[PDB]
Amino acid sequence: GTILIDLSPDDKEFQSVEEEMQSTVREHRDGGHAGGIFNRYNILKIQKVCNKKLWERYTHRRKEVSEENHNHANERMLFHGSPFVNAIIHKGFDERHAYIGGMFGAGIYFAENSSKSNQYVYGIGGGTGCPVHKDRSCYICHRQLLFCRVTLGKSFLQFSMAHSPPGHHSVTGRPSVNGLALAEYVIYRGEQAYPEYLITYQIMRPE
Ligand SMILES: Nc1cccc2c1CC=NC2=O
Ligand SMILES: [Zn+2]
Repeated sequence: GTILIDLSPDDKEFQSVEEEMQSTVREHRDGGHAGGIFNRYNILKIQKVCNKKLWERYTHRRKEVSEENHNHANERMLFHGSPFVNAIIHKGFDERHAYIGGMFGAGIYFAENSSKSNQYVYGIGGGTGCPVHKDRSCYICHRQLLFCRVTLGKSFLQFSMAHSPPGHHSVTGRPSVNGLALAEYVIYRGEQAYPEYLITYQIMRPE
């Protein structure tokens, strides 16, 4: 049931999605080991992901969360990187997209920094890098991220599939050492995210 609509680079929506991609690149403590060395991306395509069943699954859970949290879904747009982008856009998020070994337990992880999600496109820790050249810093091969609508509801704040902490709908990983890092977020039900944009890109070699 999924269809992908290409956005024009002239479309304000393409432009606002690209700006969130580009403006949330940071340097990483691994010096580029997992995700490569880059300060910016070459955006090749941005597609809107349209699936009625999946959307209605999302908005149903969103209303449940909202009614449990004084009519506040606490909805964010966040990045997700994974080698299973194609399963996600067609069948939705579920337990098979959980990061079992993540620092907040087995849940589905999202990032405010696009460059954080970029580290997971080829696997945990970047895996063995691109399938073609086995390079985690490949500047040639096309990568994909999701920019997703995520319902956080009442989020458990951690300074730093399973269930959410009692009385909470998600976990927030607040950075407490690296002053430049943005937050990461974990949900424990696939229905609390909808994969709204598929972004196809390359990382760009710094000059
Ligand atoms: N662990 C973590 C933190 C933030 C974002 C992501 C992840 C994992 C996979 N994909 C992600 O996009
Ligand atoms: Zn490659």
